[PDB]
Amino acid sequence: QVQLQESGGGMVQPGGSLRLSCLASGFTFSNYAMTWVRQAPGKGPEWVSMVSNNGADTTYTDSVKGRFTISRDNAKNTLYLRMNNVKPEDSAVYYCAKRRYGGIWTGQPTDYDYLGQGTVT
Amino acid sequence: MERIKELRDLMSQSRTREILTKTTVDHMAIIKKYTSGRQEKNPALRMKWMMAMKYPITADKRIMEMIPERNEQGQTLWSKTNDAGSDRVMVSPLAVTWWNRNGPTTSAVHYPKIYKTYFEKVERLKHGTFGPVHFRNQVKIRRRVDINPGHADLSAKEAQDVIMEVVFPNEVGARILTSESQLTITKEKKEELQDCKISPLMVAYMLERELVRKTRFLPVAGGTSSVYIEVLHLTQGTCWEQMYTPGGE
Amino acid sequence: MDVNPTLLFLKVPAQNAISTTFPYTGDPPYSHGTGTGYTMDTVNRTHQYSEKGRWTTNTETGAPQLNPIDGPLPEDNEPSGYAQTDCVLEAMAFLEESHPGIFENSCLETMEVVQQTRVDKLTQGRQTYDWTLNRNQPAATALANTIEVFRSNGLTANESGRLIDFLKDVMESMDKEEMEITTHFKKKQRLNKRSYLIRALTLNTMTKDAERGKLKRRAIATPGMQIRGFVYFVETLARSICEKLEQSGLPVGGNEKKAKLANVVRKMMTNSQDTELSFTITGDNTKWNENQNPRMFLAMITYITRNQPEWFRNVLSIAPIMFSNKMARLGKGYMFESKSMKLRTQIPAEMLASIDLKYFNDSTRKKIEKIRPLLIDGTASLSPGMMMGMFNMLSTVLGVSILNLGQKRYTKTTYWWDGLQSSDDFALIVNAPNHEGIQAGVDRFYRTCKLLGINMSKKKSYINRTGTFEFTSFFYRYGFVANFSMELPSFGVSGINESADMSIGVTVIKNNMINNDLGPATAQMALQLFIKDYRYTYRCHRGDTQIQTRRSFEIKKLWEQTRSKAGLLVSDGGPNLYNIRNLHIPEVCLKWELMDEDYQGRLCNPLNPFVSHKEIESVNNAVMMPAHGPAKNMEYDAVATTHSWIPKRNRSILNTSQRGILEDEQMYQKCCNLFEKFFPSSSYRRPVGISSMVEAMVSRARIDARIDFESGRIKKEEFAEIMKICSTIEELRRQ
Amino acid sequence: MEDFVRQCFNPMIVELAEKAMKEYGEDLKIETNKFAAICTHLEVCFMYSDFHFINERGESIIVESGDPNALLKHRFEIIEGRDRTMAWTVVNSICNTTGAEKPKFLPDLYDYKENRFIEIGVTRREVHIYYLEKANKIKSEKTHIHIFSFTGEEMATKADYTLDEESRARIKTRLFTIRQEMASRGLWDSFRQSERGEETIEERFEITGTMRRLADQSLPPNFSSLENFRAYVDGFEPNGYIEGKLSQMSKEVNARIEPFLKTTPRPLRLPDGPPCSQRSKFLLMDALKLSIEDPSHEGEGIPLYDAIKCMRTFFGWKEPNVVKPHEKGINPNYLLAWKQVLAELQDIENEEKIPKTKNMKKTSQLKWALGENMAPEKVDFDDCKDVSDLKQYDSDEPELRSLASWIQSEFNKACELTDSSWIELDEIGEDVAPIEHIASMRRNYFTAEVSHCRATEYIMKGVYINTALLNASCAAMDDFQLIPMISKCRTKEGRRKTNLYGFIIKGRSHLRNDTDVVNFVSMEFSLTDPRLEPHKWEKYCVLEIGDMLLRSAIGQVSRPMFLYVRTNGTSKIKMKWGMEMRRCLLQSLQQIESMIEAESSVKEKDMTKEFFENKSETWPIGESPKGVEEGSIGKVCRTLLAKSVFNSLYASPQLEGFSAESRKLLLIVQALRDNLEPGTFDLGGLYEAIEECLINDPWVLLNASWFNSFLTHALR
RNA sequence: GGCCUGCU
RNA sequence: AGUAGAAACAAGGCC
Repeated sequence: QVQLQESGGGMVQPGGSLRLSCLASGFTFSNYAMTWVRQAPGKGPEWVSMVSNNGADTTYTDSVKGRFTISRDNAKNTLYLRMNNVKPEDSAVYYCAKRRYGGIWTGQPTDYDYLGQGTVT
Repeated sequence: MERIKELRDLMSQSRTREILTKTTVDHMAIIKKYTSGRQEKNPALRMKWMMAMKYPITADKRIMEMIPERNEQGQTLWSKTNDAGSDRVMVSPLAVTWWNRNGPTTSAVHYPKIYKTYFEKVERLKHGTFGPVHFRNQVKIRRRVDINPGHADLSAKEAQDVIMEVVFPNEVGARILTSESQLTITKEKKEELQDCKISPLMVAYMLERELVRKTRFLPVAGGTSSVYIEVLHLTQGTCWEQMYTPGGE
Repeated sequence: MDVNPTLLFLKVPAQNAISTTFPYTGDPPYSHGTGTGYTMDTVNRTHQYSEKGRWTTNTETGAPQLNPIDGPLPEDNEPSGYAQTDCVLEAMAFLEESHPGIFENSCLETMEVVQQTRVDKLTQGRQTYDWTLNRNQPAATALANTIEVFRSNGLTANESGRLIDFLKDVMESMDKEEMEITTHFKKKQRLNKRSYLIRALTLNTMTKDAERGKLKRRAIATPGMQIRGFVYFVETLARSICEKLEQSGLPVGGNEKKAKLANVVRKMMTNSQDTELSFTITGDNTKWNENQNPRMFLAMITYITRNQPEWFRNVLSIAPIMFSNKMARLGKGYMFESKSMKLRTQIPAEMLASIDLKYFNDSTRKKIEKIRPLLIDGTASLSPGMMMGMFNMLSTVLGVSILNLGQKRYTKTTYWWDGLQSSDDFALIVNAPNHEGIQAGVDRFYRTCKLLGINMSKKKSYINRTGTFEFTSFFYRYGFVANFSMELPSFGVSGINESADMSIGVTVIKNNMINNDLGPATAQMALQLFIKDYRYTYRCHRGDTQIQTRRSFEIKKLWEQTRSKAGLLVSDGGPNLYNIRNLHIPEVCLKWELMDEDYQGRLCNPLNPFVSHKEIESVNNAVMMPAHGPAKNMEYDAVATTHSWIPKRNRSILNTSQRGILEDEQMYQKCCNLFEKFFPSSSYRRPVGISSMVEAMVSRARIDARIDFESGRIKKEEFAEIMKICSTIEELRRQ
Repeated sequence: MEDFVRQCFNPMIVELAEKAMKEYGEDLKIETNKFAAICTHLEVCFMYSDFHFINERGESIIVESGDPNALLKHRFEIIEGRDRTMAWTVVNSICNTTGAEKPKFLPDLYDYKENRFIEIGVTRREVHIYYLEKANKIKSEKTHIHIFSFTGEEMATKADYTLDEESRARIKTRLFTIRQEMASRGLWDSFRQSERGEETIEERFEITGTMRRLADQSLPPNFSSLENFRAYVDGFEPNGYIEGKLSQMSKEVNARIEPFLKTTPRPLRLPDGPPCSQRSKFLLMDALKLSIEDPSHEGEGIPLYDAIKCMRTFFGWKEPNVVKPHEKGINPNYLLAWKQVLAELQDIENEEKIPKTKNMKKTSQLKWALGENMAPEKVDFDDCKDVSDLKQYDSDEPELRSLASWIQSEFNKACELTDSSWIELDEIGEDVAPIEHIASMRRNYFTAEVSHCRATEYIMKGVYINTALLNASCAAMDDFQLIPMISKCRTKEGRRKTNLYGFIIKGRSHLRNDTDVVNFVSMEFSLTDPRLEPHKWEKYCVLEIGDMLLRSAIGQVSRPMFLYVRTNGTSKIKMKWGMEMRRCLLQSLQQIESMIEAESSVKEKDMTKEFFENKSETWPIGESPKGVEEGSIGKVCRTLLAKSVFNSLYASPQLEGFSAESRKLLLIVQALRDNLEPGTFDLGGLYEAIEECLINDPWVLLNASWFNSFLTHALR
């Protein structure tokens, strides 16, 4: 059924680079949209980014524009995420996700089916 | 009241009085097209050149009393200097976007009823069902086909009288439409658009487009139906065929 | 290793990759200064291709004219305009015999059209040479000025509202001793008979720009308004004739041209048995227009209009009669520079008759010396031949007659030929049992062409076996192959307005996908690039970006105000939902269900001060001059939104002595708007009648006040006020 | 008879009847009794309608003279006395407001009480026949009809008479006044029967006067009049006249076919002269990039601050000095301009917020460099005629120049891959159809192939530079403006980056015509020493501005770093066409997609993936001294993209002419290679037509050399 | 120095 | 100088 793993998590100094990764199985990966939500310590989760089934329509949060890039590869069933010039408060646990609709805009952006094994500080 | 009043004001001044007196009705068109403005030879070059100016578009004088002369930071939205050969004033493109964020609002529920052709296209496509793409050489042969899928089996002149009687019932003149199909079309499009206030000219133009049959010569392979020709770009290619069934069927 | 794209043709046939040989991604060549040199060169060239004719001096215009018709037969392969009257009459007779009833029918429909045509049809034309001001002006303006001058001189038959009556007045003007014109610097000037004759028989010459496919620039001509009605009638007859000829391809579009070419090649090759060989000639005609004598067109039309009412024959014959005596204005003039004194000067062309030749180079000096004898009142007589394809359709008729003259019934030999002719270009499929037969057939076709004043360009023509050829940038190789390089210039923002540009771009992508075999991925790339250029041109960026522009603030506040931001138009900084499946839908209707009702109402508000509609003709029609072709009009699907504004006008008239034209424009537009408010159908159907404005307006005021009281807002007080105000304007018009 | 209408009736009615006379286009001198009859009809219409008013009740108020008041309503409102268009206007308006039925013919009056029409007609004949006559003319009519006749009798259906009887006594008194006044005149020999319904006309278009004489001078040489020529044409019949002249015509008039064989075509001759120079508006192969590694997007950001930040990233500035002079200008002006640009850049760096656009001072340096006040003053010919030096503008064939090897290498390196992605495409509607998915996959493949290509970088450079230049020219027409050359890319690691090639100073740009020239001065950093190919930099001035240290295994190079400075110019058309350089991507990839589709029509399956990955099939895309070299489909993509980019960069009339006249010969050669027995009528003429387009443009000369190489490799 | 126009 | 190429730009006119 829904299977989602994480990778790349590790402590790092500020102003540095990092690349995360995910993985899927049990469904058509090239037919559903993904997101990334993060839960900060003692704060509810919020959305970070979204992406469509083409690799084309991307959006971002107001406070992280230009510093986060998102890109998927349907062939290997993964979902990368590159964050550069990381802010101090960005340290938190990051949670993969899977939308229901193929598009992104329709409906409100919130996680629906995933578990965030991956973290970062 | 007003109309005859600006008529009298025009006749007050000698030049306009002479223009109104000596000019006959037939010459109406000529003097209406009488202009010093040449038709542009390279529209793209100047559209890319004019949009870099301030006040590149034109709007009616009424804009000066609906939109403020400047926005929050002081960027000017319109100017009081009139166009070359018209009473309209040159205004900035922001006055457009401003009108779309704080301008007066109305009830656009009847635009779908007016622009019947485009909304019918949208409805037909929204409920369409695609199929597998088959790759094989397509023998595109050129044929004469009808593009308009809503033509009511009327020609240009044949439906022009219908359109006038629907929009301009008083200027019909001698003609009283005999064919009963035209009778029902007039009844329907009269009761449907009874108070629509978009414009008489645009209503007439869109009725002409919807009812009048139009035909063009195109390279087709299969299909040949009116609904299947509007999507001819999506269903037929050089070496691929995309099975499609519009929402109508 | 050195990269060389041309070597790609060693594996891909030339026609399958011909798009690579079309450098239509750069700026096309433009002319910079005067076109007088080209005009003089064309006049001299036209006169020297017919040098062996006979000279005469017109008793009316006093200009020297050269008649080469029935002149000595050519003895060389150089271009020659010595057409033979009997040969062309025989060709037309054979054309009639092969297509019985063609001329009689075409004349019948032409007679119907001529006797029911109106004057306003002349307004539907591009720039025309107004003789009242001696300059090019819009067709409507020139027509209005000429009508005003005629009415001031006493020629008021055009008040009947009939084009035939306007032409009657035009001809009657030719027999007047003294006409009067107006000039601003207003001064009333008197024109004698000869001066007015030359002003009515003259043409204005300009230089053609944006012409791709040749190193040298050319000159083109624009006629006056007195001769355009006869030209309209003659071209109507020629179009009606050509529509009955399958060998013609001028009155049709491109796809019809391709279909007819395929049909003719299949007919010629398929009917040919194993013994007969087939060869295709991809022929271009050198100096097509310069070698077509108007007298021969007169002969063709008078043969066509045999056994017809004499008035029809006269009205159709007036046009070639005037072309045979046509004059050409030399042009803008010549600009000189003096580097020693560091100055520049601009001498008008009219001084070329008397100005000394010390300022001109050797080439221009000789051109002026050769053209001076033909200079009459600042314009050169150009009797020998047409200037620039004014009689396109009659030339196509002559070419089709030549093509049909080899139907194997007139050849009287084993060889035969057919093909397709479109003025200045042709494809000729010739079949014969042996190479000797093909050679004889092509030789006889060339010889017959030289007897009709038509020359074949040997340098731009070649013959191969049938199955591969070219015709008007259409390359046939066992089936037509798409090019897509001819339509590349049309992939940008058209330049009409925001909504119009969006719709035109998407529709052009769609059409080039349907016709020019544009690929799906290529179409998607074109859509992306067009959207990028559109946003960068109209300063309408996605709104979620930080691209500061003159319009990025209002767009951003509209973005933050809207809740369903997916419904915003690209013009207002919204996302683009277009794709290969959505190329046939207007943007407004594609985003209708996603727009917020507030933004939707603000956008499509009839009371918006930006939307302006003038006539039914200019509602959703955009004139895009295609590359390598004549000006064309396109229907584009668009919804009347606040983005349908019309752009600013030139505004340079304010610094010219012709400044009063703007006041007249404003007053005419005010009167027209008042009439439209009085007569709502003024735009959709142009009103007809013989009454004057104020009569109709006041009388309709009477009646409408009446009836709108019998049910409506009016009241007795207001109704009587309107009645007595109508009486007031009546007595005002009295005095 | 017309004397009667001169005498009795008032003006108003006589001119109303005269305009009604003009209405249907018949003349009054031939038959006037109709005029009198219908004017009497119109008179009875008035006299029946006027003097009859109504108030809020029914029961019309009848007053001999309308008193001043709002109570001037007319009982009967007239139909006739108007044009047909307005008569039908009133008919339709009454029908639409009164809800009544529309008659098919013209009524005469409308009334409120009975809410209907009146068709008044007073005929000479007695009423009791004319009434039912007009009644059977009108179909199923509810409009009441009422007619009088001269004897004095009245009649109507329903026995209905709609108003006062004293008015009708008025009518018949008027009637007998008419009658026993003609009695004094004496017209009844025709008055009863004078109109019978004649409608006929012949259209007359007569050639006469001067226009006839012109017709007599537009005939064949041996004709004297248009009458005689038309008679001859009508009497003409085909009797084998083309054959006679064909036999008599000289046999030297022929179209003999010259066979086209492998040994026939000769290589195109190239012009000889001084080597060809560089014409581009910016450096293509010798560009250098100063970067910041910022996260901003292409359009996002402010130019001046980005340029200053990029330039501060480089250390090693030296006092600039001349290395290679312009050879025709004043190099010290270029040096001073460079130092001025640096000084004013620092001046911006100091102040509060970097301006979005900066204007520079108009010093003599840039006054000369931008060509200011050099256009000769325009004067009148009558004041300058004795000046010996006064002559035409120099109008001759351009200078001849021979091809050089630098353009070949520039094109070679314009098709090479790079370490960056120079295209960031926009968004499209999410793909819904499988064909859309195929298109998207194809597009992604081509973008992966072409994004890392110097051609895309040149496209972006040209687009940005021309857009900025056009916008500045249209906005700051008068004052010189500074614009840093900026291009934003994305590294392999994914980090976005900005690049600053140099600066452009735009000058006065009062551009009226599409050909008017705006002059600017361009400065660009580079490392390529100009002492190795000087002939390529004829119009450039190159200084030494610093030293650069790029990490290399040979210690560290510490190369020199020069500044290419030149005066260039453009025009509105050139700017517009250079800002649409992205359609080169289209051209190229449309060609490649056409190849893919054509090959996939053979094998019934999409063939894109194996073409782009397996790379088994290859096309001839260049020649090495060993022989012809073939490359994968991606290399063909890049080569075609570079060809289109160079077409857009080095565009000129020479290119168009050569392209056309060489496509002709290419088609002929293809026909030869296809075994189609091609033939030509004058091949030397075609060769001369091709060779006249090759004058001095490096791009067209390179194309001609490529064509010669293709001919040499072909024809085997 | 002040003001006008940028296809007329 | 420069752009460009069979003639032009390198502002125009009006006070």
